[PDB]
Amino acid sequence: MIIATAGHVDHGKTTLLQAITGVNADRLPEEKKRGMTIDLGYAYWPQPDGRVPGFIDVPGHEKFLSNMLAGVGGIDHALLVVACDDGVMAQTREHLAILQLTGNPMLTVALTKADRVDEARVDEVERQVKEVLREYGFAEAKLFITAATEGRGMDALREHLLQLPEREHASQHSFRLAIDRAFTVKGAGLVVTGTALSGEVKVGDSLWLTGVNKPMRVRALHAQNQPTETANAGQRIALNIAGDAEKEQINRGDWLLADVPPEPFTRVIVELQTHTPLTQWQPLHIHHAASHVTGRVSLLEDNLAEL
Amino acid sequence: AKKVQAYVKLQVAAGMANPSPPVGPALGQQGVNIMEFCKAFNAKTDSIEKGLPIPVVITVYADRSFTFVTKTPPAAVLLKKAAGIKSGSGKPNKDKVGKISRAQLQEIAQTKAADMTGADIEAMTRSIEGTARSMGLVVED
Amino acid sequence: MKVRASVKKLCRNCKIVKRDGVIRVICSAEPKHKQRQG
RNA sequence: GGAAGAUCGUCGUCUCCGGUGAGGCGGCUGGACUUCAAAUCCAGUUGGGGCCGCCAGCGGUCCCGGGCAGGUUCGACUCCUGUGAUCUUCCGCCA
RNA sequence: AGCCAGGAUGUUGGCUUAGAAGCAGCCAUCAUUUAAAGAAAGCGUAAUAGCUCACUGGUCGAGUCGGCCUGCGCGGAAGA
Ligand SMILES: Nc1nc2c(ncn2[C@@H]2O[C@H](COP(=O)(O)OP(=O)(O)NP(=O)(O)O)[C@@H](O)[C@H]2O)c(=O)[nH]1
Ligand SMILES: [Mg+2]
Ligand SMILES: [Zn+2]
Repeated sequence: MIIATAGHVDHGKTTLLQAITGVNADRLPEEKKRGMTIDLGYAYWPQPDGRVPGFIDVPGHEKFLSNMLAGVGGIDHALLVVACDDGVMAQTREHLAILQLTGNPMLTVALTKADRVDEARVDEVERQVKEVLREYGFAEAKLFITAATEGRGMDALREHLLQLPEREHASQHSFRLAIDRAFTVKGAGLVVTGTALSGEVKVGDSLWLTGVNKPMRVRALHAQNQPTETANAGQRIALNIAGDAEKEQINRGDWLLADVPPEPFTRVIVELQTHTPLTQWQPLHIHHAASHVTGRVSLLEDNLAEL
Repeated sequence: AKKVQAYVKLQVAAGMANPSPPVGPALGQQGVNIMEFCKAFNAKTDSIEKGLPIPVVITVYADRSFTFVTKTPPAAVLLKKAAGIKSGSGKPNKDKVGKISRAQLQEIAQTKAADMTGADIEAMTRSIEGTARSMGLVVED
Repeated sequence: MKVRASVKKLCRNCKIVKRDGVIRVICSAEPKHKQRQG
């Protein structure tokens, strides 16, 4: 039950994650030095039940957005934290628009700073969120008002957490993995961690690393802080792989997949959904899961476009 | 339609609807619809000839539009295009720009006579001609 | 404020005033014109 | 990835420039051009784009071009904010 | 002298056009509506808005405007 946390910066998203999981999202000294979530951090909630829900905390900053885009690949569920103090923030509305465009099956709104505000502000912000959901075309959403420092809404949140589907995947799909963080551990090589879009993998499997264009044997893997001999799509996957590839050629947003791709294409057609119409042949940022690109859009019939 | 707010007699040539480089935002600073300065802007434009820089009165209000009335073509350029010689001097005593006769400008100016001040027709006549003679042209007398 | 020995009027709002026996110039709208001891 | 920095013309280097873009310098391609050179200029680096007739293998349309976008501002390569890109240095990459 | 009000229109005015429109200037060096209206004496601004002023009215009620000769004083005038 992977739930990625998103929302405007410093509205308690880390406090919520320490409340549920107690994981320390910080890894780099700088984010420790600066106290903000400058870049993505992960939490996991292991249970006797044997499922481990995945938690991805992300910066709400636009310059840092390229990393959040690295984290939005493969989400099963999205939780947008909203502090009750100011209500929904503009960054939050931006993230909501980005989820509506990405076609995320469901999302939860979690209201924070509830203890500091009077209950009247609680109901008011609750109304405002329920109105905004209709604005974005959102269907079901379960609003939870909680002071995460107090643990107020935890029990109400639990039922929802168990409700969240894990995506099933058909056995017949070409294996596809989105690389995220490549960091060697002193033991056993590279171990690169990334979300698996489709397929299963095992240590004996050979993979094909894109952008380095090399086959790579899997040394080992951890499903979600859960070492195992095999890994299925729909979770973040630490993946330890061998092969001639080295970190200098490795890049975030490189694909690991079963068979050599035909070489990348610049031109592409895309269906458009937009809050307002785009204009022909104009420069813009293309943002894909773990991929930054710059390109010019062109208009074809109506909500059809050429990148 | 309401008390004084915006209007002054100023505009560019009638061929440029909502000019951007001399003006652009400056015309949109208040609440008149831009359409008045493009679509209704051509009303007096092609009514006579394209690109007559007639100043127009537009008292911008918050209450939809303001009455359109592009009135008096400026005398300065009118004494260029009507005389036919666009060139001049700017050196009134030091050179004589040229010469026209009473028959042209004194007849031309009467179209503005309803708006122009004067005690009699000739009060306007010498008033324009004292300006026109001071344009460096020595009109026939 | 400047102690220059010739404090000629500079703007219409400048006006001479004798304070503590020394004359001053104060241009109400334009502080820079303020002068001393003409 | 992050912080900060340099650069991103219209052939390159520089002076730049807020009044409408220009100039100094340079390499090369030739013409005027000599026995070759050298020099002088001229001519030129012709740029791209959505779209068009197209494969026309090209050529036009209109539009644009100081990387691109945005705002001033009355007017921007000119101011500035961004945006990336390349580039410099440094912070850490902890299943 | 205050107080209360005005202090135009053809005025983005010929050249010279970022734009100089009373507001460097080419040149404004007219005249006219009436009280004159400076094709403008200040500022505002790219120049117009904006306010002013000269200037022409109204309230007010007895003295008032700006110079010349001037005699005497003030600043300029800091050392052990
Ligand atoms: N009163 C109250 N304050 C809270 C609560 N939870 C968090 N906060 C406030 O939020 C601060 C911590 O915010 P944090 O969780 O680090 O922010 P973040 O949204 O995860 N950062 P990023 O958006 O970059 O990922 C605390 O200092 C605290 O003041 C709460 O339950 N009650
Ligand atoms: Mg955080
Ligand atoms: Zn003065």
